[PDB]
Amino acid sequence: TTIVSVRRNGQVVVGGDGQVSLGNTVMKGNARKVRRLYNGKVLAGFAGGTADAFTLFELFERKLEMHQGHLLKSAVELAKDWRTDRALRKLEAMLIVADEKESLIITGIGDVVQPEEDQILAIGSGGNYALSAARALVENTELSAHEIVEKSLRIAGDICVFTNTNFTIEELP
Amino acid sequence: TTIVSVRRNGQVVVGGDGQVSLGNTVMKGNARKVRRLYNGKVLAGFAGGTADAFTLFELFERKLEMHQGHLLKSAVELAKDWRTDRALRKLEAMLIVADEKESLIITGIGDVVQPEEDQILAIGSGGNYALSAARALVENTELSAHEIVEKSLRIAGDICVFTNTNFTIEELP
Amino acid sequence: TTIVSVRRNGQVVVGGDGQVSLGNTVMKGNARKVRRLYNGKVLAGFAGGTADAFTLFELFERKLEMHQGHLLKSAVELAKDWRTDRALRKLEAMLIVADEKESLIITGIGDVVQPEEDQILAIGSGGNYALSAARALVENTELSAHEIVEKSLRIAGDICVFTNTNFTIEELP
Amino acid sequence: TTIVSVRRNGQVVVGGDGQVSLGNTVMKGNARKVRRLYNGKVLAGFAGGTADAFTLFELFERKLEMHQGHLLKSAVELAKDWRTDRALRKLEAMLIVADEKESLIITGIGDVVQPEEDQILAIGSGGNYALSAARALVENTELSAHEIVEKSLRIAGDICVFTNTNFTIEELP
Amino acid sequence: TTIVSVRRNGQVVVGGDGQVSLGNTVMKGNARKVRRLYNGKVLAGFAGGTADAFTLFELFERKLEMHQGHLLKSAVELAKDWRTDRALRKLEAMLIVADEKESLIITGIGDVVQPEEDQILAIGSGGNYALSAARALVENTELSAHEIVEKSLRIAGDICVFTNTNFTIEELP
Amino acid sequence: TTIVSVRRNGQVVVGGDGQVSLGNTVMKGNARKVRRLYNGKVLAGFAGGTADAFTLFELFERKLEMHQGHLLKSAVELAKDWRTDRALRKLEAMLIVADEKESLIITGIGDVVQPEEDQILAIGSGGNYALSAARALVENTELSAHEIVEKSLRIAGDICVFTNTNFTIEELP
Amino acid sequence: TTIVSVRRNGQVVVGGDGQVSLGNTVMKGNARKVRRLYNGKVLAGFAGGTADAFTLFELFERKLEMHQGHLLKSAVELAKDWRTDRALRKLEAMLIVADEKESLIITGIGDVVQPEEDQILAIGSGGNYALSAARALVENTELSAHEIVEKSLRIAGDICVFTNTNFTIEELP
Amino acid sequence: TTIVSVRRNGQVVVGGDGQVSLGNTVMKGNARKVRRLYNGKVLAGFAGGTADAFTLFELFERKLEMHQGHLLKSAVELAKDWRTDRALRKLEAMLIVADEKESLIITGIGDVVQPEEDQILAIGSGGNYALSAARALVENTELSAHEIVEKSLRIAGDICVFTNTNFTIEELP
Amino acid sequence: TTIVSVRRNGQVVVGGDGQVSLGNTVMKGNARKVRRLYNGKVLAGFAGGTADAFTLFELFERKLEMHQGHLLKSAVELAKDWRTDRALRKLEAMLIVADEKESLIITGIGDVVQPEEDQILAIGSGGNYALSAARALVENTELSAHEIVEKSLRIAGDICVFTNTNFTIEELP
Amino acid sequence: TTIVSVRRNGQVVVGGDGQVSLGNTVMKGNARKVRRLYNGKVLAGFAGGTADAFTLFELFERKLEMHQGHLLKSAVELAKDWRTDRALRKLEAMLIVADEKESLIITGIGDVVQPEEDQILAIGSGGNYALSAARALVENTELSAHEIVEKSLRIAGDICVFTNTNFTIEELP
Amino acid sequence: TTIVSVRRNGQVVVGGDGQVSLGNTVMKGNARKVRRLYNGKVLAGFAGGTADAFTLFELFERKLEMHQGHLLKSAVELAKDWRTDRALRKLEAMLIVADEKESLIITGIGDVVQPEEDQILAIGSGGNYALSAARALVENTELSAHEIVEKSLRIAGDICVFTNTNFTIEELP
Ligand code: NA
Ligand code: NA
Ligand code: NA
Ligand code: NA
Ligand code: NA
Ligand code: NA
Ligand code: NA
Ligand code: NA
Ligand code: NA
Ligand code: NA
Ligand code: NA
Repeated sequence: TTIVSVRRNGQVVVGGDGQVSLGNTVMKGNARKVRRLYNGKVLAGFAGGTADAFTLFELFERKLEMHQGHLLKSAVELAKDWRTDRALRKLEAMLIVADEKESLIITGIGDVVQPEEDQILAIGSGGNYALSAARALVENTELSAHEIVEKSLRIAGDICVFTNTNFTIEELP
Repeated sequence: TTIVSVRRNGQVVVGGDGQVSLGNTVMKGNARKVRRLYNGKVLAGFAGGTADAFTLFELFERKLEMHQGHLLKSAVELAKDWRTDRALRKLEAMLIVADEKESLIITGIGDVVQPEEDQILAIGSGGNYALSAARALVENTELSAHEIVEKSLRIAGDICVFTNTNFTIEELP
Repeated sequence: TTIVSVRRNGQVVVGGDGQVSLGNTVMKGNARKVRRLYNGKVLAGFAGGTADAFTLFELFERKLEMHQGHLLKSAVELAKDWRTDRALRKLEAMLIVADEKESLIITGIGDVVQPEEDQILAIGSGGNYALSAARALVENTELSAHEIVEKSLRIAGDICVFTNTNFTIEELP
Repeated sequence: TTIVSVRRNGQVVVGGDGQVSLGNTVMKGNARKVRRLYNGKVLAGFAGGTADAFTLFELFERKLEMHQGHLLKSAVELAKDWRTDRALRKLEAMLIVADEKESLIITGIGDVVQPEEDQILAIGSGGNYALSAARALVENTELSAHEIVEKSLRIAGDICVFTNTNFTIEELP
Repeated sequence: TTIVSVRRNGQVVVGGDGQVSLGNTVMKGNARKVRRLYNGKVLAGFAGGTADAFTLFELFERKLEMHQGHLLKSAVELAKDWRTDRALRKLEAMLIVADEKESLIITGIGDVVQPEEDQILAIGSGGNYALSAARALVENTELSAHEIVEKSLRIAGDICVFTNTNFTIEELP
Repeated sequence: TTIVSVRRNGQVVVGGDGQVSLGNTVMKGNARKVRRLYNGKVLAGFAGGTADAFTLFELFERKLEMHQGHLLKSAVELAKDWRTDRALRKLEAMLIVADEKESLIITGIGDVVQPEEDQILAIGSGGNYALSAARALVENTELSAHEIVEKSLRIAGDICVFTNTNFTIEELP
Repeated sequence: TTIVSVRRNGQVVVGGDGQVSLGNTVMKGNARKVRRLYNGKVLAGFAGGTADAFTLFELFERKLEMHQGHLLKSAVELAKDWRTDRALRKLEAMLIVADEKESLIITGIGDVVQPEEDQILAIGSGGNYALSAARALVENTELSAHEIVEKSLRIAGDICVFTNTNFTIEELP
Repeated sequence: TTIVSVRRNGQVVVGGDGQVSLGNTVMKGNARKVRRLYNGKVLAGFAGGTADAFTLFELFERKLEMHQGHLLKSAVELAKDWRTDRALRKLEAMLIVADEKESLIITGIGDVVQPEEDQILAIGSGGNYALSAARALVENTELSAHEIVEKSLRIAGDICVFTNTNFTIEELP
Repeated sequence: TTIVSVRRNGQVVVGGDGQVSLGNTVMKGNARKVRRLYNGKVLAGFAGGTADAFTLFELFERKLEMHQGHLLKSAVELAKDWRTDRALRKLEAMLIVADEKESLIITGIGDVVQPEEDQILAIGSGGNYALSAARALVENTELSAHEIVEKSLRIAGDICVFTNTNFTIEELP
Repeated sequence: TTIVSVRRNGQVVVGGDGQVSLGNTVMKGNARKVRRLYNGKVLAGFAGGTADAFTLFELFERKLEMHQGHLLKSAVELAKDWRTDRALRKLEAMLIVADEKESLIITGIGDVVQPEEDQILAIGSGGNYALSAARALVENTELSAHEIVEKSLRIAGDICVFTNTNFTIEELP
Repeated sequence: TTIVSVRRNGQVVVGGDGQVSLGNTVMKGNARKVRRLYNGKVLAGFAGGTADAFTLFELFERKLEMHQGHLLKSAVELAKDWRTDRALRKLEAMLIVADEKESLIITGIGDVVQPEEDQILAIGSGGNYALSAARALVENTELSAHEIVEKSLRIAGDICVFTNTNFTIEELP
């Protein structure tokens, strides 16, 4: 799987591939791994099971609601529940969330993580390939966030055997 | 084991082989791996032990009962429990469930998988062989869902040493 | 890797994908895994390294040359050498060879395998997926050997993470 | 694989299944693993590659020729060459040979082996299942050697996942 | 280690980082992993032991001398010896070689890999990060082969813990 | 990771690098591995998973609250729970804690370690490089605890591939 | 670690080294591994973690308190608990306890070991080296228990890489 | 083992510990691992067997003689022989050599290695501990090369269980 | 350890060696592994820890008391408690008990076991060596039970490295 | 397998059972594991593969022919070749040889073992049971070498699951 | 095995036990592991197989013969051959050699080890136990080299389960 997010010129984009694998074979090629949350104001991508994601996103939504849409505070609270609840600790998904203010990665083992000056984030087995391509593109071209995410996902999909080239890409605003 | 499901022209079929193996030998060759649940309105196939299957199908029916028969919602709820409950986590299996509206694969690893547009799902050691055959038949013939399931199970049985050719096939309506 | 061969109505076809993988990443996606040998009269496909393939195909041509172009005899002779020569024993690969008379799988483990009556052979990690599809197509359609090979390779490519969809297909005559 | 031989009432029979496996999948279901050698006077079954068998049987034929058809002496000489020649030691096949006088098993690691009062011999992963059935049949029924071999192969094929039910059976005289 | 090679508009460049690690520690940071061979007409880089690579570089030159300096033929011949020689099989490394005509990866597992149409090759633990960045830059900028190699090496170095940012870059002509 | 603590002339400092690695790649470079606990009266640093460490930091505060803020007693109590609790035994980490009176390493293997007379403690993959540099500086210079921690962390970072040079340094008072 | 005890002419001594190791490096070189318990009337040495030791010695004192200071009875009772309690079973250590009447080794594997007639006991990775030296000294010199313990610990320290030469030695009376 | 070399203010020093270990025990504590070669003009330290060292040093001496005392050229030739001769490849020692001009590390697998601006080199299991201490000392004190080597060896000996504190130190001039 | 029991001519004897081992070394050479229970009327030998034995024998005594000295009934009840109590299941000792009526082996995993016509029983790593010698002696000599046990223990001690020749032998009456 | 040899009062006997097992099943029960070599002047028995043993028996005869029939010298020479030859090192077996003068065990691990004063040797999985019984009988009865071998083999057969009770016993003269 | 050598007041002694073990059982208890070489002027003890010992001692004598009886030179020469010769590299053993001038340990890993100033050397599984005892006796008694060797071997034999108490001791002059 490869999920990558790029923020450039007032726009933030989260995009992911569509491959669901079991061992060395493909169970599904058109999975949608990026969704819109909080009435469309938050983009969320996930590497992991759909049931794990449903659980984590519903919980994140509850947090956003109680924290007046504050992404970082909601994310910190989510990570706290994630590592403290015995049921939630069983969830191994990895998440990327982004709103008009900031982008973050959240995982059960690593808590919350913010980007570097780059404003590029990536997760999944193919994450570092998309990251390498995105950094090259951000630093050497004037491409929009959307173009960079699409191009980076393609490059990662052509290298990682667990990432395909059927993408779901969401952009804000 | 091979369980395969195809939905075509208003009919959905779930079929499976009958081989139960211990190591490299056959303990039983006429196991029934597909059953009808929820007053006969839901087809369910499983790759795993019979006692494990009983536990999981009983719980799935309880979900169906409390979630107004909605398959996807019940499947996700079952997956969350399976993924997090200490007892259920010990159950190693894969399930395929289908009703008049849709078909799903339920796993114990936090995933619920929907089919590609061809509406074909398969699980078990020989699942990908039946899947390959079913996709070829759906995309290149006008055979019925039932006929495709029967032919795909046979092709899988002749290839996978853990799948035999004694089938149990259920159809809805 | 996936190599598949089908013989139908006087035509024999051998086709393969183009993916070369190292671990879980792609080193090359346009490898040509099928070549014509013996003055264009023999089709050969291989699952293994390119240098290994060169050595084995060169030896197979020498066998063809000294055994009056008889495919089965040359194949058995190649297999005996491959099975017993210290240098050749180090070569890990599977080969499919076909001429106007017959098709064979040659292995380095002392076996030469002839097809079932459907005249279909397949090797490689995704071989059984193409085999399943090819058998379904041969037994249920009137598609040409070429069309079956193309469709089977595609089905295998969409399932096996080590097989892609960039094909090389050779036909005889 | 299962090869079994039974001698009863002046008749000797050698029969084998037809499954060729690679890992947990079937490469071929109609292999003929029993052949007639020495102008029909010797029945020979083998568990192993066809190239290994071709090699071993050609060598055995040469021995029979020089030993005036004496099975035991030819077998002893074959086993000697088998464990002394570095090329032959690479051959892992297992053989059963029978003529009108005696039946024998020959392997590269175990040399020559003669039956017990039973006059039943079996080799292959399913060998002991056929042996168990054959002993039960010889000791408790008046069935002919041919009937016992056919029935025993079936019983072994239904238990061993590497043995199928497509048999080749040869009888003397 | 990260070695990356790019060929663009008549210029062929091979670059590598300079980190040598023992276990999870840095032993040296200024290693020269790219060398000029064959009277300065060939560029070669390596991932793996220095002694091992030097041994292979010498043998490759001998192959070039033997085969009229033809890169592909010499690479296949080196790959064959590497695959079978008792001592060379003990050598752990991957190589990239390039001349004015072509570029290749040589492995010790029977493979000689040509690049895709982008004409880029990369090897080493950080190889795929440099590969991702290089493909992004070749496909979306007009940067020179040299610039792309330096930028891709830097991107790989900021991701792979075994790749640093002290490069040796060689070009032809 | 490298965490090092030095106590010299009334000043107690705990510093750590900021690299978080996934496999052999850098996931983040600005992690905060040293935190102020117990109303800012305790400094704590960790080597291992972030979620794991956060869970242990919370439990340590509860021990401090329970045992009147006595560091050693609270550390021994945390070590005992860590050693026996089903869930805590799954937590992989090593901790350094320090207050105005003493400094300690807490492990999950039943050990609470006090420093030697030099009053230095270090943990993490690069811990012993920082320990070596710190002892050299404490024994041969008049540098402050803060300066020694920064210099030792830098020396560790230039040697350990999992330790970078972006530090978080905390001091008491 | 090396702990050794010798009883001679009305004196019993327990001594140990000070090395605490993690893998192949030293975390602490001045650990005190021998303490006085039960109002100073019992000597106790341990090979294991300090927190584990605290738990076990605290329990041993409770046993002493309820069993009228009888060492053997208290030791057996401690061993039964250590062997069967879920929490205690997680504690990996070896203990030596001695009073004015006798000396014992207590283990977590259901054993309490009394010394041979020479009244010498030793535990730890270097225990058998101190044991060898102590037996030689007791059987061939008139040295005091204290002198023998000191010399034996030194001999063990010079041989075992996990035992150092910084001793803690306690004597009774 | 720990061998470290420091060059400062016109002086070069090579020093080593004296521990020879077999598994986790010490076979010898006073080994001399630093010798003077080339009539005293070259200092040479080694981590490895004495017979390996005798072999390598005699060969190095021959080289120095033929190269008019040129250290780098002699070292390069030594490394070439080392990786090309089947007998020499069996030698696993690691060497450090230093004369009035330069210092170098030489190993059978890494060929020749020159220092960084530091002019500090170290080898052996304890090498990086001495290196860390030496770098701290060179950068923050005015200590002579001899004092730094003595102090660094001590620090490494107190951390590494395979390095002791019985040193042999040689200085030029 | 070796414990053996022989009953002959109205006498029953239980004898054991005295070696207590930890890994490949001896912790004690004069252990008494055979005791008299039930006021001398029952002989009991044990292979295992002394604390485990103390526990099991005290429990057995309680049983004998309530079952009016009936050995088999007491043994059956002991084995029942042993496999049903979570604390007792942790005890891995093996026992042999004998009174004037019968001899039995009792273990936590095998419950109760009675001898064959032999009236010889043995347990411990050296058990089968003593058993082999005892059977030879019972069947071919007129030696008393005591002589046979002494001789058999010696033979086992000379073969098994975990059994020594310092025996404790008890006889009834 | 169990092979045992006894020399008593001028008679030298070597006996063995006849079971050949494949995995945990009996393949044959009448194997001949003791043979007469060197013009019937030497008795030899083997534990291990039949082909392997036959190869070693032939080579041993060649050593006898080379060294004037001296058993010890020939055994040491066979042991040396067995220990170093590429092909012989692959042979898994243990041998017992005996002539009118002496008896020896030959291994492939550089050992040639002479018996103790009882003049008994035994090898194979059941070797030590036969050894125990044989020593008991030699030391406590006046039975002949032949009788002791038969009785010891039977005792071993009733204990070792890989040893049966169909013996081949050879004697000299 | 335990071999120990002590040199005191003009006498040098080498002594060893007699146990030869296979796994956890004794194959022989009276092996002679110490022999006199070079016209009785050299004492040699070995831990390893008897055939391996013969090969190595024969070669050592050839070295002695061509190097004018110089022990150290001959030992180093033997070690170089042992370390590099394909045949000798297969010999797993440790040797102790001693003459009227000095004592040495020779290994197959390129090392020749001289004793500490106490002139004591020991090899074998129980070597460090005899070493500990010998050092205690040499430093604290006036016992002769012979007496120390005898007492140290006994102490080692009572501790190491692979060393027995049947000694062979040789003295020079
Ligand atoms: Na992909
Ligand atoms: Na099947
Ligand atoms: Na694919
Ligand atoms: Na079957
Ligand atoms: Na890096
Ligand atoms: Na670093
Ligand atoms: Na030590
Ligand atoms: Na040390
Ligand atoms: Na013993
Ligand atoms: Na048996
Ligand atoms: Na012993």
